[PDB]
Order: sequence, then C-alpha cells, then structure tokens
Amino acid sequence: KDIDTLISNNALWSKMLVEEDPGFFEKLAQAQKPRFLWIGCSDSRVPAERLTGLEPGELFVHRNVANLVIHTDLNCLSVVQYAVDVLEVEHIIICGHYGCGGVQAAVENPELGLINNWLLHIRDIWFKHSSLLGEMPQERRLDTLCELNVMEQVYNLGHSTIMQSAWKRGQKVTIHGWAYGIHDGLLRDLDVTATNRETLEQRYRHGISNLK
Amino acid sequence: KDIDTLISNNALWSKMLVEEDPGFFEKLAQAQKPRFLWIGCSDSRVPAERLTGLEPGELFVHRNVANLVIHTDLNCLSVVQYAVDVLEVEHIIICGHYGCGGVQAAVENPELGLINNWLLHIRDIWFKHSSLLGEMPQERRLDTLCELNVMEQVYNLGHSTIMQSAWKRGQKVTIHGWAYGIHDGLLRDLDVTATNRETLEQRYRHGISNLK
Amino acid sequence: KDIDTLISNNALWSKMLVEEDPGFFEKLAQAQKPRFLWIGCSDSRVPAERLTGLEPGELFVHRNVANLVIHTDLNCLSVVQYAVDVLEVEHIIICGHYGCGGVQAAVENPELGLINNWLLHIRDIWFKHSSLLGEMPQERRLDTLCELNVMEQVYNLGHSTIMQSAWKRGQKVTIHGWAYGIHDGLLRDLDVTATNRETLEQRYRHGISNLK
Amino acid sequence: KDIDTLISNNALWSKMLVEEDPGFFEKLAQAQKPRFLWIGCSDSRVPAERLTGLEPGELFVHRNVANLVIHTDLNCLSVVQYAVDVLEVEHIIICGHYGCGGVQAAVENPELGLINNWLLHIRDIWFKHSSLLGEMPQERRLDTLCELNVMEQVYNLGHSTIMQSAWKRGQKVTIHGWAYGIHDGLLRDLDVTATNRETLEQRYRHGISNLK
Ligand SMILES: [Zn+2]
Ligand SMILES: [Zn+2]
Ligand SMILES: [Zn+2]
Ligand SMILES: [Zn+2]
Repeated sequence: KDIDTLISNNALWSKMLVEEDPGFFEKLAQAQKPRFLWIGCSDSRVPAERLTGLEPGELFVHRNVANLVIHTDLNCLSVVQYAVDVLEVEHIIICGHYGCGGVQAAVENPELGLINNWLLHIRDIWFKHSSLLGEMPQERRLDTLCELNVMEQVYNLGHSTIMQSAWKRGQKVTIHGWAYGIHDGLLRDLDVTATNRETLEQRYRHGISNLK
Repeated sequence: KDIDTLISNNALWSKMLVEEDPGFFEKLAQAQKPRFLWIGCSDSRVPAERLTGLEPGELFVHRNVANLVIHTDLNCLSVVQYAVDVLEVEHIIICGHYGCGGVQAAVENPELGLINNWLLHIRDIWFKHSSLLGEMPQERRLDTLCELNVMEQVYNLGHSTIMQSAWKRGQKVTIHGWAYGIHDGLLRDLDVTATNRETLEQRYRHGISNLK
Repeated sequence: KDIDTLISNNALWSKMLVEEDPGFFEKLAQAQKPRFLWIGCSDSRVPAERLTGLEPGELFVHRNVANLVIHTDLNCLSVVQYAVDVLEVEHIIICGHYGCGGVQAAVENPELGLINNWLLHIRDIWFKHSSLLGEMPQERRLDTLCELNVMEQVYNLGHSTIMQSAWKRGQKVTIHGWAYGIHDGLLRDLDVTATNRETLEQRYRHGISNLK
Repeated sequence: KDIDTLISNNALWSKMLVEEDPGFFEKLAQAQKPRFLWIGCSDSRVPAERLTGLEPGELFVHRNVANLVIHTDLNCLSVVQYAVDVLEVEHIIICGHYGCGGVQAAVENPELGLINNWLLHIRDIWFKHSSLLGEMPQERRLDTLCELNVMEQVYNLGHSTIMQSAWKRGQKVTIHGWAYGIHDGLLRDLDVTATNRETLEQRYRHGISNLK
C-alpha cells in the first residue's frame, strides 16, 4: 500500500458508511468519555480495537516502544494524568506482546542508535529477574521477559504520583497487565490487577509467583 | 463494556478467525516491516487502521495528547528513530483531529493539572499564529488551530536530528500532515508533505499560505 | 589540572579549613533550607556563588545547556517543584550569559548531534522575536537573543503548573531574569521580576519593551 | 541574604576584581574548553569549585535532584553529549553527597508531590541492593545507598549511547564516581573509574565489592 491508496481508501470508506453504518459517528458526537486507557507498544501488531471489540470513542490510547511506563517519562505520565484526572477512565490496560522487537533488542543488544537508551529500562528489568529466568527453560525466557516487562510497567504505573493520588482520594481506577502473541491473538491476563495501593503490591508478587 | 467483556470478546474473536480469516496472522508472521509510522492523538477517536484500511503489521504507531512532536520529547523521538533508522519506514503521518480535547483545553485553559504543562506547547503555536487566526471568522479558528498544530509538529519532526540525518544520507522518508473530524471521518491532507530539508520549508509555508 | 590534582587539592583544602574557617560547615549542619534556586547554564562560566557572594547552603541549583525551562522537561520541573513545594525557596533566579555556546550554536546552527534537538527551543525564541531583533544593530543581536532567551524561560517557569499553583495558594515566590558576561562579571537585571500571575505578564512585556 | 544584597554584592565584587585579580576573566576570554564535566546534586551543599579548586572555565556542570543519570532523561543526556562530542571533556565526575535530601526522601518516602516520580529511580537502586545493605549495620545503610546511587549513575552514564559511541571510536573520556559529606568536605573516590566499556563493568563490580 502507498499514500494515494490510503487517502483514496479513506474517501471510499467514509462514503460507504452512509449505507453500511450511518450511525457510526453517533456515540463519538456524544459527550461520553472513554472508560479505558490502553498503553501498548508502537509495534501495534494487532490493534487494540480488533483484539477487544472496543468501539471508536471507548479507548484512550498511548503507544511507545515496548509499552513502557518510565517513572520520569512526561509523555506517558501526561496521557495517564489526563485519562485519570480529566477523563476519569475506570480501567488502564498495559498490553505487551510476545515477539516484541523492543524486548528482543534489549536482550540481543544490537547497536541501534538513540533507541538503545530507551531500551536500557528493559535491560534493568531483565537484570532484576535474572534468578527467576534462570530457573526456566531457555526457550521460554524471552516471552517470560515480555510478561515481566508488562508487570513492571504496571508496578511503575501504580507507583506514579498520579495513581497514588487517585487511589488515596477514593477514585475507582483499576490497572491490568496483559499480553498476546500473533500465533492466535489471544490475550493472556498476567493477573497483576490492582485497584489500590495494597493490591498493587499483592498482585505484583502474585504475578511473579505464577511465573516461578 | 466492562473488563470481563473485553477478555471474553477477545477469546471468541480469536476462535472465529479460524473460519473467517485463517490467514489473518500470516503477514504478521513474516519479516515484513511496517512501511508507515502514524503519530496521532491519544483521543484516537477513529482508529488509524479504520480510517485508512491499513492492515495489522503495516503501521507503527505513537500516540500522545494532541499528537505533538516536542523537540525534546525522548518518547516520541525514540519511536521516530527506531521507525526511521531500524524499521526504515517510508512514510510518517502526523494526524490531528477537529474537536481534539487537547487543542480545546489549550485554548480554554482550564486548570487540569499535570497535563497543562504539555499543553503549553500548543499555546505557543496559538501565539505564533495569532495574526493569521485574527483574519479568519471566529467560528473557524479552533479547527484552524488544530490544523496549524499538525503543521508545526510536521515542521518539528523534519527539524529533528533524526530526520535531518536521514535526509542528508539519502534515505527516502516522506512526512505528511493530515486531519479528520468525526462529522464524516474524511481525511484532509494539509499539504505540508516533505521529502527533504528543502520541501520541509517550502511546503510548511505552502500549508500556512493555503490557510491565509 | 588533572584528576589527581583535584583529589589532592580537596584533601589539603579540607585540612586547611580547620585553621582558616573551622565553622565553615556549621550553617550546613543546621536545618536551614536554601532561600534561592538558581537555574543557570552548564557553561557555568563564573559560578553563581562567586557572582553573588551566596554561601554554601544558601543556593539550590539546576544547570542545563543554555539555562532552559522547557515546558515538558521533567528534570528542571522536578528541581523547581522540590525547591518551591518542599524547600519553600523564596526566589528563583534564571541567569543567562553573553557568549553562551548554546545560544551561539542555535544561531549558527552547526550539526552538533543530539544537542541540536534541545537547541531548537532557542531557535523558536529567535523566530518569535525576529521583528524586534531586526530593528536593532546587527552587532547587538546575539546578546539580545541571550536576554530574550532568559525572559522566555522566566515566562515558561511562571506558566508551569508548579508556579501557578504556588501563586494561587498565596505562597511567596519571586522569579527573576538576569544575565552577565565575562567582560566584567556584572549582573544585568533584565527587569522581568514576577511575584504572581499578573506581574509575570506585565513584567514580561516590560522587559521586551525595554529592548525595543 | 536578600535579592538587593546579591545585586549589590555582585557590583562590588566586579569592581574589586580590578585591583585583586585584574586577570580574573583572562582564561575565560580564551578559547580553552573545560576539561571536566561535573554531574552533581541540586543541593549543591559545597560548590564543586570550592571542593576541588577548579577555576572558572574549567568545569561544565549539570545538577539535578540526587545527581541522577536516568537512561531517558534528555536534559542530562544533552549536557553529556555536548560535553563529550563538542567540548571533548576528558573527565566526567558524578558526585553524590552524604545527607542528600533526595536520597533520604527516597528511603523515607514522604508524599512530596511531583518530585516523588524522579525519586522512584533511587528506590529502584535501593531495591537492587537490598541484600548487600542487609549485611551492613543499620546506621551505615543510608550513606551506603548514597554511594550505591553514585555508582549506578556512573554505570548508567557508561551505558548511554553517547559514552558507548565515544569509547568505540577511541575518544579518551574517563568517568568517576565520588561522594562527600558536610562533616569535613572530604571527597571519597568510590573507585568505579571507567575508561572504556570493559573497565566500566569491572570497576562497577569492584566498587560494589568494596562495600560488601
Ligand atoms: Zn513491541
Ligand atoms: Zn485529540
Ligand atoms: Zn551557556
Ligand atoms: Zn542532594
């Protein structure tokens, strides 16, 4: 596909919606805010809307390389703060994916340029879980690191001042850690779901334990 | 929709693909890299794949509040550098949208919290184009600011060291500035398309002139 | 000077303080917090303590290339928020300097690498004030840009959510914009001093007017 | 001290230099670049020039809360890249300090606001070294964490793409990790000095071993 194809396809799709789904934009024109924030990877191998059935307007989205929530990344933190404090999303889903190019590059460590600095945060997680990974068969280690990465980003998200403040004041927000692969598109819930500061810690340990 | 609904819908969708599109993941399993990078807004009012017909695996994606390319945002710059230098995408599309909550908040300036710092970059663009906006009817000013924001982010992207280096070395990368609204989902090409350092400047001025 | 010289000089200086100034560390050992935050340039051509006579413990310090307060730089914003909310500094001084290598590189635009992205924020200010600079003799333009840069960083600092919140709640914090050169080390007050949201705007315009 | 005092002291100091040290600015007026980059804490309890005897023009400086080199902090990375690639500094010194308010806040974890996000990077280091710290007497743990923080920031600096590139191309740059306290101002060399990729790893382990 080329650029002229995208523009032309868009024009035809917009016209065909009049017959196929004349109401396609009706919920978007209402003041209903999205209830979900999705933090995923720029690889976007299967779009979040396809994976879940979520409709236009139901999902606020951030994507970056390897779906990180770095403690001091103001881009992601600004998405989160707007979603939690202004849109009042009820769920935040961090979704990783098996085969992620960012996770693979963190492990193989090729000299890729500027991106290698971003990927050092993944190498820190790999270091953190070296003993756990060493108890597992080698062929499962890379996908396990993909899962651990998600769990650590959920943990970071729950430790941000944004989430700590929301939970302290009794706002209902739940964080989830998921992963999928392109072998079937099937979401795996990594079982780290957090609804407050206490469950954040308990279920982080639970998710890691399920891997041990 | 609730969380159990998303998980259950995903499981049913994955199973139904066997009959509907057993080859759905086949291109994803190949080593073909995406040819397009989409930088859009976290509002994600209509997903980029729906707007354009792009299939899974064809698009690398970054989203942040109001689709900014801030000169010093390492999150977006890391997506861009990986896309340009490692994946060798041929097109980068920055897409804004009429009615964007981030653009509207920049103009109305409510006290929203942390996000207001991010939005100051939009207020700088609004200031930059005050005289242009003053020559236009008031009712068209907010959507014109949405377009100017896209054009300025294209300009910032082309001035990044990543893009300047790629163009200097003769890598073929084209940057585009688009917008759409939810009244019809129809993409408007803002006509700032840049294939090198010279067209970046020429077509930036062209796009602004088309508004004057 | 070499590394062994620094270590050896430090050991001799520490010993000599017993006779010269046995009380040198006494105020540092007290709980008195610094009353001033200095945001300056990494060039650090004359140290802030030498310029002003401020003693150890009186100054909290941030330095970066060309003394910027970028709207979305969490490093500088974190220094500011800790200084304002935790240390309760009463004064923030942004100090630029004539001959700054960062300002000069923004104007000459050599291909320096990663730093060029940071310097684009200065090029934006240069663009903003093109008409003002054009009314002045060429030989004064670079130093005038140095001053305008300081004034714009003061303006950015006052527009941060940190400062807006502090002023809204009645905390006494004053922001100042200064510059000096190495021809005499003499500080010039650029006359943009702000004690609240209103004086921020009034004195920003005043400082610019003093240049016109 | 108040603001009028600083301005007045500066004017008197500038005049008195004519008799005391008429050549004070002479090296600054030459094209000699600084040979040292100092990365220190915004606490700046004893200024680096006082600790070492370094003269004006000999030191390029960055300061942030708790002297961090975060993998993805473009402010510090931009200082480093300009210092290494443009100024060609020969030494980078990361200096922490015993009693640092940032390190103490990471351990005590008060609710301080925005700064808590920055401090999570220190809490990650505290977690990393929990077993080491547990083998030591409690009263020495906080200062040991101050030292470990410096060592980890040296390690991060050496793993940045900036430093890896410089060492790969044979540029002579040495990184050092130091600390001091206000009980005597005496620098402690933490013995993690790195001149290439190999010594970075060897001396990181050496410095940690010296603590065990
Ligand atoms: Zn990925
Ligand atoms: Zn938007
Ligand atoms: Zn400077
Ligand atoms: Zn400190």
